[PDB]
Amino acid sequence: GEITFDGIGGLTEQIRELREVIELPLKNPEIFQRVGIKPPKGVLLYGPPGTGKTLLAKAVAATIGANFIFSPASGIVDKYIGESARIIREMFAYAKEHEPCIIFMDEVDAIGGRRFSEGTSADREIQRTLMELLTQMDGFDNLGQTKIIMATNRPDTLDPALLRPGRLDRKVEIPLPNEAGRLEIFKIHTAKVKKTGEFDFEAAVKMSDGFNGADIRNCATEAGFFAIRDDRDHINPDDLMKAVRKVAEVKK
Amino acid sequence: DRGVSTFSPEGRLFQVEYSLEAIKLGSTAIGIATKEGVVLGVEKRATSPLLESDSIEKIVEIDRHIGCAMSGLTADARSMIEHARTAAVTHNLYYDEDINVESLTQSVCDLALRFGEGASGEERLMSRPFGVALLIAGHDADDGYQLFHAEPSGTFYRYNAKAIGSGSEGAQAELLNEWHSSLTLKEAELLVLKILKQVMEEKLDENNAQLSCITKQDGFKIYDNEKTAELIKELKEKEAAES
Amino acid sequence: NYTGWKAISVGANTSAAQTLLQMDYKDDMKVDDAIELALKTLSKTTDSSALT
Amino acid sequence: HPLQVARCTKIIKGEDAKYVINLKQIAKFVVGLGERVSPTDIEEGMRVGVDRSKYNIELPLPPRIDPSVTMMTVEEKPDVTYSDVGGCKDQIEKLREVVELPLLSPERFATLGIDPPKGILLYGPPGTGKTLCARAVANRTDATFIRVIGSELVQKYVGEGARMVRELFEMARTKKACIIFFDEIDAVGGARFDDGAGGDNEVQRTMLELITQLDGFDPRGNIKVMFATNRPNTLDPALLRPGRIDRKVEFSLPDLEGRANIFRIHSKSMSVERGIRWELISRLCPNSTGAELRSVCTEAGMFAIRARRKVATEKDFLKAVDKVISGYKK
Amino acid sequence: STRVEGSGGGDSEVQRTMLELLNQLDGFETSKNIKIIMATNRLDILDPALLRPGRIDRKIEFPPPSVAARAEILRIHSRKMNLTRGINLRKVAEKMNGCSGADVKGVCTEAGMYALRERRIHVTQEDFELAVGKVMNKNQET
Amino acid sequence: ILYGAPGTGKTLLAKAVANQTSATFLRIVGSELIQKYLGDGPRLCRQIFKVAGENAPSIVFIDEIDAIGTKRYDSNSGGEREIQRTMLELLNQLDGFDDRGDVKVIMATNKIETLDPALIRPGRIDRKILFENPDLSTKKKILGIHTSKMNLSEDVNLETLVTTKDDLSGADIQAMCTEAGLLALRERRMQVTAEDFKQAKERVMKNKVEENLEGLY
Amino acid sequence: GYDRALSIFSPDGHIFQVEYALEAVKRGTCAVGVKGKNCVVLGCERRSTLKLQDTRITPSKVSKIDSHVVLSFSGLNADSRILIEKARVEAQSHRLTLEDPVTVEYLTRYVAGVQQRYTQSGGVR
Amino acid sequence: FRNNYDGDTVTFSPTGRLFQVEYALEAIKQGSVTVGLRSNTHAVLVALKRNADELSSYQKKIIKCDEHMGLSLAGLAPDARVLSNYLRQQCNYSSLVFNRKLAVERAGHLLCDKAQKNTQSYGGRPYGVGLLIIGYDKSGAHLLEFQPSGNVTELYGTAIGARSQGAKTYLERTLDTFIKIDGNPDELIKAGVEAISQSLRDESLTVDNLSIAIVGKDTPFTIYDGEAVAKYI
Amino acid sequence: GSRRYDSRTTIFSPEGRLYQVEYALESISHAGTAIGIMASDGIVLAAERKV
Amino acid sequence: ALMYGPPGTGKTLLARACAAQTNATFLKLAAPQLVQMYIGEGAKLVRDAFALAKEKAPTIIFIDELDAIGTKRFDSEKSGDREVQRTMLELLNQLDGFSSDDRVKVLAATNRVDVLDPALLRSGRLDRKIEFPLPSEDSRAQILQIHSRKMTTDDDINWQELARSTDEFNGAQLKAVTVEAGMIALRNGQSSVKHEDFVEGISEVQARKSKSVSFYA
Repeated sequence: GEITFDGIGGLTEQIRELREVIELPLKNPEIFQRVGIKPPKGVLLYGPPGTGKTLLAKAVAATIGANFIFSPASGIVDKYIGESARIIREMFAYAKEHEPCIIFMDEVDAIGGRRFSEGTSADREIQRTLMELLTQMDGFDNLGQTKIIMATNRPDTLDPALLRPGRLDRKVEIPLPNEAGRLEIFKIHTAKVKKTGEFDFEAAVKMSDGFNGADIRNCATEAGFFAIRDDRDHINPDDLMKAVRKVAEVKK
Repeated sequence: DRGVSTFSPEGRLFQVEYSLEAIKLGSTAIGIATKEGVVLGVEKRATSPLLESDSIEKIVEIDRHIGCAMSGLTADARSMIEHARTAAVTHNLYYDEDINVESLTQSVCDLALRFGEGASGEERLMSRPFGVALLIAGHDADDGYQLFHAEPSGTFYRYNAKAIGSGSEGAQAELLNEWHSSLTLKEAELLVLKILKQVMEEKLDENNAQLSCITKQDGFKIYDNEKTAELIKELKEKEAAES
Repeated sequence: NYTGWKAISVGANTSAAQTLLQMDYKDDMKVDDAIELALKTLSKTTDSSALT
Repeated sequence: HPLQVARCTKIIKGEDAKYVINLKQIAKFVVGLGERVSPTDIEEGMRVGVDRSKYNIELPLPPRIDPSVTMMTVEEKPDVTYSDVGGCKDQIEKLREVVELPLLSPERFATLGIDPPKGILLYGPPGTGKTLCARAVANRTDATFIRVIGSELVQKYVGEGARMVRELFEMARTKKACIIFFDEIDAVGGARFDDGAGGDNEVQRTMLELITQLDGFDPRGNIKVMFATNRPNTLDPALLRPGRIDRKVEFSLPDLEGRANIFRIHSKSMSVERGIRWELISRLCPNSTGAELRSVCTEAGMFAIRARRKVATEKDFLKAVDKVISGYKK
Repeated sequence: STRVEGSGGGDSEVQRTMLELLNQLDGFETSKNIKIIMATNRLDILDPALLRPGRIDRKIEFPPPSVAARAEILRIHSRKMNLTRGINLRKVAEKMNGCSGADVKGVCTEAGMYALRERRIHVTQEDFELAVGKVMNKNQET
Repeated sequence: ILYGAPGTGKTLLAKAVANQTSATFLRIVGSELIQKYLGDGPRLCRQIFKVAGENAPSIVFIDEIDAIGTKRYDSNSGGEREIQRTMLELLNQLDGFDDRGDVKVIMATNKIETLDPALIRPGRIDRKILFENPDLSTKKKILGIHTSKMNLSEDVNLETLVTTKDDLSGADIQAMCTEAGLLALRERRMQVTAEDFKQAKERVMKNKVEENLEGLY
Repeated sequence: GYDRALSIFSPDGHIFQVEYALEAVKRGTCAVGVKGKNCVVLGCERRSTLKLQDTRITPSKVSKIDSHVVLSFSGLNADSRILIEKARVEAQSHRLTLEDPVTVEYLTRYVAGVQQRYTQSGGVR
Repeated sequence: FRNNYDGDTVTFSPTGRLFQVEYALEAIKQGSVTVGLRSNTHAVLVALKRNADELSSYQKKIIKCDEHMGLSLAGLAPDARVLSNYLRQQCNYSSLVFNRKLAVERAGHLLCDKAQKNTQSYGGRPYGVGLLIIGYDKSGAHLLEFQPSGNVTELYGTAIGARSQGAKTYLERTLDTFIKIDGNPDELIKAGVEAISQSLRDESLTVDNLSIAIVGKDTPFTIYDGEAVAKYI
Repeated sequence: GSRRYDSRTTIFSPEGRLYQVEYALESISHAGTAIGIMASDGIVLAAERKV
Repeated sequence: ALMYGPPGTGKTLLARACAAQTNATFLKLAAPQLVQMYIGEGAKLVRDAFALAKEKAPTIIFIDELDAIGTKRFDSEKSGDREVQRTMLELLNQLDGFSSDDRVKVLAATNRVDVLDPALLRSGRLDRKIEFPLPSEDSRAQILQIHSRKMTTDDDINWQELARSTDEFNGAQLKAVTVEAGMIALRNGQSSVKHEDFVEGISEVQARKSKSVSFYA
């Protein structure tokens, strides 16, 4: 993964409950076999992209040492016989060969979703794609060292078959962090950036409400424009305040 | 379709322009004003050999010294003709004297705008303005003989000649050269018909034309058909002897 | 639009009922002869085991 | 020597001694990396050459001289000067300012600082008066009119297409003080979603070649390029942008006065009475393109034989209008 | 039975192709006793020119079934079946409403399934009534 | 241009006239060229015109140009570029050919606002011939020919048959004759009554006139 | 609302509602009037293939407006009844105010005004 | 897009101009040009009467509305008529009731409200007409510019109708001369005929169908027509 | 706006009768039957009850 | 970086002007060419740009328009408009992968921006929002001053006047006007441009000046 799973910290609740669903059956399939319950099947990330959404998906894969495999859903839309069948199967086959692996399927409303009404207008290409996903999961085939992860802007948009257990058992939500949560994420973010002793973490956290990892990252870079401007090689309280107020202004 | 508040770029509603197009598809009406008379000719038009003459209106009396010629739809001019008679009658009751050509025209054209569910001290309630233009002629003691062109768009121009129709092109250009300050009433009628036969593609006759004039000698007089035929017959000789 | 008729049907199954009516019609029928007639026509437009 | 693909069927030696250019998708033979110095030769087989597209190999023996790489119709100092050009006044005035006056005085435009329009795009009913109007201005300045048919530029062979475009612009520079009239530009294609739909590769080669030649090194002061289009909204972005297309001209329909004149011009061939007036037919005629006026004229004669006379009266002209204009239903 | 709900351009384009052949045959060949059977029950998206003589020369209407007919179709099919004696087939048919020829075939195979479930080779009138009611529900769907 | 429905209007007049002029009748089905690959419509149009010039006198019949006859308003957003290309190649050859009596072109189509105003080309296509349902007299003639071929009763008249007709196509009259003979052959006999033709007429008319509208009010 | 754009000109100068009106007339029955010079004959079609109705419960083609004024129509039944009611009110009002048995032309002027009226101005079709 | 802010009188823009206001501003220009200039004791309107047909006869297009008031139009003539109609009525009601003679500012305000009520229903409409109103009251001389957009400014000088910018630039320059010249008509009138000739650039100037209108301390409302404009060309 | 949220369907079809009126007729043909018989010693009315 | 506000203000020229100055490769991708009716195609085009961007480095990937592909929906009806959604998404996914880098620059222009997301406010993506509001009067006189620099002049031009009379006019509109001002000067006999020529360019129609003697006699 691009980053480890304790360096994005201040998403910690979501870190915690992704870690025990995904990492543990991959590392230790044995505990789930021994109990006699199924290993987990599918996990869902929902919420706006870049709320630290992308972080959490990259980050679970790093710790396992899985390969993260990004699949564009539209490309799964070939207009030939069984090409569409072929592509899904091959990812599933490769997931078992190169195990452990995360097959990350981004957007499940270019190959799934609930459509216009699920009639025929060119909504059968979409229907063929979803049918394939549903048949492998429900059937004799299964997910064990292939984990599949769905991503969707809002979860209510997904077929209720996908909403059943035996497709997706784990459904994680990504909200706006806590003030405590913002605080932990900022200290991490500002740490790796070189700065003067006179920097005030305390001031920025107080000004920030409704900030995701991305919004903290903007405050560092915005300050940095003022810091080339003020003829320095390091970030200072003067650069920090201005930057924090501007990122606040542009948004709610 | 089209709103009663939806303009073109120039300030002008769709509906107003569109009326003005249908006007031009009517029948040809030509009026020439001098200071010896105003002569009005129209093509009456026979729509069949079994359509009776003088049952179709093209020369109407607003008052006994005041006429109008129409072009467009004939029913649409009826609401105007009604308003014009009423205006004339009322002014004479109140003031015991004649309405001026201008005054009369203004009164009809104020109520030809309208349309929509609007109001501002003017009652507007029409679905469309009228589809018809009329050439309103009269003589008044002060200004004598005058001719006015009424647009149903609430617009009014004072004129000394105007022609409208589908024959407008030939007739206005001919009218400019033919215009003079005074010339005899008999020469003028003969000359009007000459202009009409030119823009007309077919033989001109009295079963599709009616003439009319306005005199200070005896007020609004429709120059009737029998008398008009004898002039058309002279027309055939004078015209094939310039050729 | 309105018309007068000597036998007509309206609502569903106008064609079927009207066709039969024109055929059995008479002008020496009595109330009871009509009822019998009426009851036949109604039967032939309704498909059932029985009509109650 | 035409060759657009050149097998020599396993003449074998070897370093080298096969020296065969195949340009075909199946089999890509590249003899690249600059020079091979040869007196005459790639290899043998009646077919020393380097196809229509060259994988290096700097041109032994004539392979890209091919019999028709031109087929368009040039008319210097056109026949047309006034044909269907009546009541085209707004269109005609634009052509005068854009084309006529810089040709007439190149020095005045230079001194001012401005460029006359590099390109003109002409839309509206096409060839009904459009091509005619273009020929009328050209004749007046004595400027070669070059009429190129969009559809021909659609040859089904390799480059065959890039061949033709190139020689058309070479001709324009030689004969300069001249108009290149392109009827269709959607025959050789503009914007579409059908490049991924697996065929229109041949089309794409032509399109790109065209853009390159024009903007690249064609002088655009006297040499005018005129484009004609059937859908004004289907231009490719390269085509659209200023520096290539400036002036966008409307087709102008013959007006009442204009239609009467065109009526006189076309009846000079016909055998009809001259005592009638053209004007009369025009009042009954509603807004009609130059093509329709011509259609009235052939129809009055068919009417005339039907009514059993060998002259056409006014009355045949009136009937002939009634028939063509209802029939047309546009 | 081979429903597909016509088409405006997927089987109107194909019928045009068919229509040339039929035209060519009426000409020089003059070939008849070579037959095409079409059947369809919609023509508000199918072309009329097929129904014109040259291609389709006769247009015959299918009759609607009746209670009296449903009883016959049942009578033939049950003849292979082992029955319990005292049975009355007109009664079973009358209990049908709307039922087309394929539905009648369903009544025997379901009557028999009910008997099979109870491990009987003989089927009473009562099972047959219960079967028809099931068959009626099938026609009501979609 | 021949407008109407084929087999009864468009097809009959075009076959008939060619036979009269002793010219080669060429029917091409427009839609079928409607091939689904970019580029091959334009080849196919070329071959039509190539054959014509080689093998004149000819009547070129292009049936149903409304699949390749499109001309759209776009080529983006579900726009298909081939369809428009083919329509243009077709048009440019047609306008390239002009004759006084080597080629006359007959078209079939039922919309003209899918076609280019330069594929009409005013001064080429002057004529607009359209099928209607025939007059009483012409209907009399259509009946008269078809009954020649029958053996029939003498209670049958042309006159009686006309009065109950509301103006129909000639194809309905043909269809009526085949249906009628079939009730006569079913009754095992070769006499066709006035009643037989009347039953047959009513029946086809009924199958065609699936839409209905009260017009008397 | 419904006080506007029922009726407006095209830029082609056709009226929608009038153009679809003339079409109801062609579809409907047939009426003709031929004049002598000391008579007027009015002949009418009433067309029904269905024979299960009488003339004495199907409305007449010629309706009396007065004993010496008659009205014939072709078109919708519904609409024609509206027009007929005005013409009888106009006959009796004229007789009352001018004290002359009716002139037939004046009655045309009243029926024709109504017809103009709902076209020119909205709130009625 | 177009259809959002066109015909819809209830809508707004972040800018506050709808399509219906920009068309109205264009409509003013399509009437003939008329220029205004005033001192502090007189107010002048110089207006060109140019016929729009060959046969058409010249008629007044400056209309005296009261003894101490008038207007000239530029733009749409029906639109101009209704407003003039309401203003003549308004003039009377003030004179009978309150004996009040209107200042321009007051009328103006009234004028804005009238347009405003008709831009609050789809069945009414906005106008297409500008007006220059002159009047002389006891606060001196006045010239007002009325706009359909409801922007009313009382100015020393302006022009509306086609090709305004010729005259505006001249009028801003001769400003200082003209405003301090009091009790003398002839110079301000002459200067108005010069202004309007810079508006024209390619359109005729008529030496007997110009019409100049003046109001003031020593001038009750007179329109000089025909002959009587001669000595100011 | 809301001057274009008018259904405009109580205007004529080209078929010689209003849209809404023709469509409404269909609605009748999908509801209960009434039968009217006029006799020479009565009038008989029958109607079949819907549900 | 992200650019927004009306085109023809000189956005496209600034993109190139920045490219020339830094010594970057201008790669122009028109957003409606990427929008294929065929499966998955635009997505592939978006990826091919970025890859070549890295070999060709330093580079500005200039995407003229981002309003055609900006549409991505929020409903379940996304199925249909999948193609536009994937391309927008594809560019953000690839961009975010790195962040120590700036040897590919992405520049987007939007007619006006309509959506905003955390995706569209992150560093290494579109952090930067530069707005292009319509230019001022003072600004128009300088842009005008540039066009007439190429022109030859009589030094009778007054810039100030013309600039106050134009109303939210853009760089493109002004350029065309300078060419019309020169044509007028040709017509008058002049071979140089003065102020009046420009004033006359303003008088011809632009939706606020017009000439006629209509509705006036």
